[PDB]
Amino acid sequence: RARLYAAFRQVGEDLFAQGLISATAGNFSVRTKGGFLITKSGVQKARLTPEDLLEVPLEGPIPEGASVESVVHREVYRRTGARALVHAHPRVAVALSFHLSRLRPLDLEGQHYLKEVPVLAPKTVSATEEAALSVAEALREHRACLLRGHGAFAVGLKEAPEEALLEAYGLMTTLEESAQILLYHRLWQGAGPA
Amino acid sequence: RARLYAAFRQVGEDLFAQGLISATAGNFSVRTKGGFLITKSGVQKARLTPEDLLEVPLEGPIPEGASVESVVHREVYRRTGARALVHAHPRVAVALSFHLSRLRPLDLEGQHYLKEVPVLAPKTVSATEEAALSVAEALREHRACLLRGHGAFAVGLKEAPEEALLEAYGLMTTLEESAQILLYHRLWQGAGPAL
Amino acid sequence: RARLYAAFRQVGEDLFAQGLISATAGNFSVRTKGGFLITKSGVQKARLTPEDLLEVPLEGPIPEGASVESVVHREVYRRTGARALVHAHPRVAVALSFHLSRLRPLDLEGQHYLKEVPVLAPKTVSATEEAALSVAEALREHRACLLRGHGAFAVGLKEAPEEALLEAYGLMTTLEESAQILLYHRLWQGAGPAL
Amino acid sequence: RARLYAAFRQVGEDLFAQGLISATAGNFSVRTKGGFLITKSGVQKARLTPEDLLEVPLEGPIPEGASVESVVHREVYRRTGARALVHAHPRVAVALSFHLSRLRPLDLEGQHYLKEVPVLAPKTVSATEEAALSVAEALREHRACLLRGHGAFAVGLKEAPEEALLEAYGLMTTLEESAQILLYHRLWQGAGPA
Amino acid sequence: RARLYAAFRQVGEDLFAQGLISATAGNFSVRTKGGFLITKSGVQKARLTPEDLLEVPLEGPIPEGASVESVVHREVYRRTGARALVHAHPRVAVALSFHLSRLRPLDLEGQHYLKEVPVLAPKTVSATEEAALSVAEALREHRACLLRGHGAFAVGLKEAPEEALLEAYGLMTTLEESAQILLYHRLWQGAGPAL
Amino acid sequence: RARLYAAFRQVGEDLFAQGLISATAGNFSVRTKGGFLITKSGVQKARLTPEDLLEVPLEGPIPEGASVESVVHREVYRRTGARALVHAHPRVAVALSFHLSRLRPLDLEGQHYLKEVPVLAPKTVSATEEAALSVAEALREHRACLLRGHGAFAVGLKEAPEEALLEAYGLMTTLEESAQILLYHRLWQGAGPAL
Amino acid sequence: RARLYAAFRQVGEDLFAQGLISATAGNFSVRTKGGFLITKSGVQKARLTPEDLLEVPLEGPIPEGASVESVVHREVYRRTGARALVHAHPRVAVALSFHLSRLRPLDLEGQHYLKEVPVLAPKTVSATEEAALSVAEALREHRACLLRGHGAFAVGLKEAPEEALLEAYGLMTTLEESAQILLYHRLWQGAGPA
Amino acid sequence: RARLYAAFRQVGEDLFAQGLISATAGNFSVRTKGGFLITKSGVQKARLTPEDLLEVPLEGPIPEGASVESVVHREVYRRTGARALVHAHPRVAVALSFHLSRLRPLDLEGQHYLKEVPVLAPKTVSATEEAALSVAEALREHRACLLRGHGAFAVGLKEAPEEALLEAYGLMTTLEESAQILLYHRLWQGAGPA
Ligand SMILES: [Cl-]
Ligand SMILES: [Cl-]
Ligand SMILES: [Cl-]
Ligand SMILES: [Cl-]
Ligand SMILES: [Cl-]
Ligand SMILES: [Cl-]
Ligand SMILES: [Cl-]
Ligand SMILES: [Cl-]
Ligand SMILES: [Cl-]
Ligand SMILES: [Cl-]
Ligand SMILES: [Cl-]
Ligand SMILES: [Cl-]
Ligand SMILES: [Cl-]
Repeated sequence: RARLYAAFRQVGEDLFAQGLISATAGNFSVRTKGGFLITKSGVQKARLTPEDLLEVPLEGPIPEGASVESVVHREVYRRTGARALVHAHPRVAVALSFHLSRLRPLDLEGQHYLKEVPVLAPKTVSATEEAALSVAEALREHRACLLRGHGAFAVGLKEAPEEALLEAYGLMTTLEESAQILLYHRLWQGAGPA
Repeated sequence: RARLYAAFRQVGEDLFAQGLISATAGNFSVRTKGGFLITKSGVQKARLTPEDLLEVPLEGPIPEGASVESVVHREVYRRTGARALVHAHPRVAVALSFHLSRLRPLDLEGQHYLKEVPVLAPKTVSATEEAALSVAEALREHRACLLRGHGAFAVGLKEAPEEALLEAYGLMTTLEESAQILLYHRLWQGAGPAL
Repeated sequence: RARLYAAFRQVGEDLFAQGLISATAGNFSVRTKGGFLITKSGVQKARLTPEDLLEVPLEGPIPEGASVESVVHREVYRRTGARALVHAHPRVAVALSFHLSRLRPLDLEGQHYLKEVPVLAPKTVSATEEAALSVAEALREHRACLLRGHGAFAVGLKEAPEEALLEAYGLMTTLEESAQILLYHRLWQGAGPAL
Repeated sequence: RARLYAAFRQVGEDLFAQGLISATAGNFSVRTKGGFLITKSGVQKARLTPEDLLEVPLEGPIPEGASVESVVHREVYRRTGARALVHAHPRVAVALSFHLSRLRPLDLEGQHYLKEVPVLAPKTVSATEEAALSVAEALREHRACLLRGHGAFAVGLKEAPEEALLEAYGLMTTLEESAQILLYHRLWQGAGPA
Repeated sequence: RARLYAAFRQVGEDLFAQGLISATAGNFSVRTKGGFLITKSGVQKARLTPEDLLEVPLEGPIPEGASVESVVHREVYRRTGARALVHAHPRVAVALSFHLSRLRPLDLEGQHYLKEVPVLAPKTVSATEEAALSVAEALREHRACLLRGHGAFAVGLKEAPEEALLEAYGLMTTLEESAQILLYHRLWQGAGPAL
Repeated sequence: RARLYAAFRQVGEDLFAQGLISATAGNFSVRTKGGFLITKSGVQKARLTPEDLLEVPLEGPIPEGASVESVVHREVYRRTGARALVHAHPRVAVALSFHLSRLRPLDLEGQHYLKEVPVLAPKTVSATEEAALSVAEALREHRACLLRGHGAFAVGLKEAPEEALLEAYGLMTTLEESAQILLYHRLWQGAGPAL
Repeated sequence: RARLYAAFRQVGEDLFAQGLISATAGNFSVRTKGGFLITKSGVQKARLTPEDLLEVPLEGPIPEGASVESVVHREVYRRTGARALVHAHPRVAVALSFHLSRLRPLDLEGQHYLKEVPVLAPKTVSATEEAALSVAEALREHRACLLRGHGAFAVGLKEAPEEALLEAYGLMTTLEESAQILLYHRLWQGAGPA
Repeated sequence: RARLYAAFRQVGEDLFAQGLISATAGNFSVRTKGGFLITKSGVQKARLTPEDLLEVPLEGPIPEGASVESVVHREVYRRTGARALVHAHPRVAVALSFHLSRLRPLDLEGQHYLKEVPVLAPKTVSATEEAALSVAEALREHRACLLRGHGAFAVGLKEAPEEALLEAYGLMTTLEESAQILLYHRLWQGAGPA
């Protein structure tokens, strides 16, 4: 438990530090024996405490106080073999999500780890079964996905929960980095010839 | 769920019994909060089991194993207020589809529930966005439509999914009954005068 | 009650199986001490349940939920000695109804049980006192009648309600069989000579 | 029990006094835990004794000695939420029943409490399942109803049986009063101009 | 007994399902040591119960409640070696009976099992010794026959009563299938040429 | 075994219900390691029991009691890669078989699954090596074929025997549906113009 | 038992004395609680002993030694309310059976007790289910019946077995007497005018 | 057991001595209470020991070490009333099997005991359910059968296992003898006239 809480605390701290989340935006979880452990709603992710996490069953009503995206996390664990999930709001990737149907990284790291990131535009993108189903089906075949104008989800598959969470965290940072590289590459080209 | 499963099971059994479908022909679905629930590809609809149905999102990858016509169902739900959809192969209606641009029932039930059934004749009519787009646009203004040489689609609009499905099923049976009445009416007339 | 329910259940299952009704088409009733017991509106007759039937008085408000044709059944019971009534939609008979003023069976069974089936063509034929009055007056002299483009009504006269209902059901099946025989007889003749 | 018997005695006395019943005509009841308590057949309603009342179940054979209209009362309790029922023979209302399909009061009291009174003309109007079904269905939507050439039924809905009975009694007196007002209004008009 | 009852039950269910009988139309029997076992009058053959069958002697009073066609069955057993008899009302075959003096199948199954089906046109065709005698004499040389405008009779000859009944039932279904094939063949030809 | 038996049972029940077979008409089989499993002669296919099936080797004596068409099934398995075979008697398709040298579906399902159905007209068509050889050679290039005046054969190719059988069954139903559509299309056209 | 045996002995003695049976021809029985008691096969009916009678159940194999017509008696008890049955061979009635489809007595006794006697001609007339069914159905509506060229059956309906047997015996003697009267009447007429 | 082993040893010795088998070719068995006792795979049949035999059930997996043709023997016992089975490789009969669809002996012994020997040519002729079904169905109507290019099977029907085995052995030797006679008869004729 101590180490696992540490992984959550670390991911929250690093996501905030890199500008992938701020304030209360974003949420993350890991698959547990009973279901999944997720961050509570409205808490400061960059400064998490053990009491800021709650276990949610894959079946039944969602405990009050859980992240509003719990319905989405639950569906992903139900339909995929995900071991951890990170939801964040990569700014550049989100901006690019209005312009692309899929994000294809130009860089090696992104091509290797993400391959291609689909951009989903369901009527509702947050805290709905609609959003949940769309995200869950996309992550059945992709490690990450973008919700147009909202944010992104990244999946961890490693056996150890702490490692799966750090894995999902890494994919999320790789996504924003790939989005930034795509933007810089395009702006440089657009500013030429020169 | 059990009740909704029952509705799918019953619709499949009844369509089969009435000769509107056989083997793995046809498919049906209902709108859900997540998107829509539809019959899987290649299953015997007259003998459906819960595992024979799957949910498909309106946005995102269409799950593997879903009905080959899922693209059409999805588009109908995207563009219309349909709460349920039934795709079947009413034999007489399909035969008449080669000869009409629209089917206008002679019987009261058909005139009341269907009014007029347009016949669409796109390049492709199955698993294609051609059919998908044409069918969806058509169902925005009509409760049912015919795809020349393929089959027909009927929509249910009631709030309860099971009721919407039964409503769609009812329109499909009304369609084939109206087509048969049209055929019988024409053949009787064609075989006369007979004093 | 169970036995009478059984009769309603069986009549619905058999009419459906024979293609005389589908979905929520048609309705049937039996005369009771209080008035009459009839199928509710919008139920699947091929799969009736006891809660799907309700009693209606000959005098007073027609209970909500009762068959939309209850006005017609009520009038028939008011004006005739009918003990049971079946309203169905025999497809071939309905197709022929547009072409005949009366259907005269060629087969012995039809000539014996039906004799002659008048075709009524009122402005309205469903849930209307038009149909109600015409149908009731017609059934005062005939065991069955056809409503042009809508369907047909057949009456049962036996004392036991379940037997009256089965009798009515039998006349309805005899009617569609006689209509089909008429059609087949005409089409065979029309396709000849063929030496 | 004492108070309830008092309500029955009072209603019988007041109905007789006002000429709504005489001799053995009429009958009344209240819904009870076991079914309903009704006046026995052929007794003098204006001078009831506790032994003149009997409880009848909503299911099964009707106890011998019960009012001949018990079958009607039973059906009303079965099909409606009636808590009490009064059957009487308002003379003017009955006379008007041959001429109207429905009685619509001109007076405020009648319009407010009765609204409109349907006139029913089933083949049989007394002690039959036919009469019972007709009356029961009418009282599902109306507080009172007239049986052409026979009499009228009025329903009480209050929780307390004594109060429901006094309520049904009041509606019955309101019906005859409204019928009398309709008659007087018509006769005055018919006798003019003058 | 149970097994024989089963055969009667199954024959009734299958004839009904195939549209060869409905309500109380038709009847069937098997030869027994005492005479023959036949369906009672007015029962729903598609839903037979053991109490719905009764034994009739070849000589003596025909028990009350026995099928109205018992006179015909009795005569067939008296004059032929029939081990079972099925009387049904194949609709297309009956329609063709008004137009043919004999029905000659075009299909192999029909040519093999039926060969030729004579059409009898007596003054009376039901419950009459007219029909009784004509039918019996006809079945002495043919496995099945048609009574113009009434129905048809098919005989079973196997030793086991249940097998004889199933054999008779099979010939009856073969007869209507052959009649339908004849009709379809003629209508297709009649609607041409169509280049 | 139970599952495979189920598939045979279901195929028989469904073919019967759809009017493609009746009594003891038709037969079906699946390829096995030893040769093939087929329905016995004279059994009611709509009501099959495990004891109603028997295995036949491709080389050696055909067991007594095996379907009379076993010679044909055997030859098909010998000469083709068929994994299952269904022989039925689709009435409209058989009627059309007298008029066509090949049946070409107008409907999409038929064009996709059948493409073209050749009509074979050998001297003999049942239990004969004539039919056996012609049918087998035909099924080497087509998924189904018609034997003029007899019936039709449809092949299943999937690896799982139960799936191959259901596939064959599906092609058989598609064949009769395509034949009916052809007939209806022609009769409607033939009865016109009708302004 | 003693009295009942007496009835059997008496009927056998009187049937023989009157020439309705001789030797071992004929047989008779009475309905018993367990089934029926019938004469054994091949015994001298005119000189019966208690050991010459055996009880047969209405269900199951027929005891060996029972009359060959037991199958017929059994069917009659099964299908009719017969309480006793007598099978005999009235000579004149049998002779007339070749010429008539039914025997209608000219005499009062015969018309009253027999009314009309049907003549049955099933392929087999003795010891077969065929004969049994024919006889049983005829006796459902008639008190006696003739089997062409074989003999006749007569039914007793009285409650007491001894009385039912004497009743069947009386009907049998009435049948032969009526047949004799019919013959004498015809011969006298045929020999005239004179 | 001793005597039965003796029968197996003897049959192996005599089959080898007469050239019907050599090395490890061939196999034989007898029906037992539990199933059948057959020679193990790859053993020297001409020099069998009790440990060279194993019992195989008619149901379930085939014990490892059993003859590769056990599947065939099993099917024969399942489908026929065979009490013993001998599989051998009669050289002349095998040579003739490429030329005939059936072997019909010219000699009395062969005609009497074999009558006619069908030649089977299934795609696979050894250790397959295909071979098993073909052989089993042929032996339902014949005492022996030839598998084109492979060898032959002969059935014993006697009650005693030892006798049934010696019976199958005799039929096998009769088959090769009949094949040799057919060959010699043909060669003599072909070498003439002379
Ligand atoms: Cl939601
Ligand atoms: Cl910038
Ligand atoms: Cl820029
Ligand atoms: Cl036509
Ligand atoms: Cl009553
Ligand atoms: Cl006054
Ligand atoms: Cl006045
Ligand atoms: Cl017998
Ligand atoms: Cl004399
Ligand atoms: Cl004389
Ligand atoms: Cl294998
Ligand atoms: Cl040599
Ligand atoms: Cl040589």
